[PDB]
Amino acid sequence: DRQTAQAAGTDTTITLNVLAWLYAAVINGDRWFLNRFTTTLNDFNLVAMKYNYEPLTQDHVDILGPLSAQTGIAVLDMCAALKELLQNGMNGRTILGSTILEDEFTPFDVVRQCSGVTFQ
Repeated sequence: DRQTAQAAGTDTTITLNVLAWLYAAVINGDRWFLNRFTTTLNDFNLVAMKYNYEPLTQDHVDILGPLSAQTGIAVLDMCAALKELLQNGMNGRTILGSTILEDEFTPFDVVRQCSGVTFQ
């Protein structure tokens, strides 16, 4: 079954937005899943695509740039954190009090969410 998802020109998880939502958790005060490794961009993609995700790129990396800068976590480190959550499926710990990997937040939206009386 599946393997080659996204044949519908659609259907893939927005990998960018899951990484943004992980940064949103770090911002909010919920960083337990963070790691010390910096996985390869393409090796990350090879894991990610197995779970119905889009391939990440240098362009996607650049869009996370502000969040990465704000938190001090490189995108390749956030990739490695996300690799753990893929392999474990979240394991049972929540992130942002949610029980699933959410993808509804673009990096810019998470940036904007920082405007809680500071700006940025």
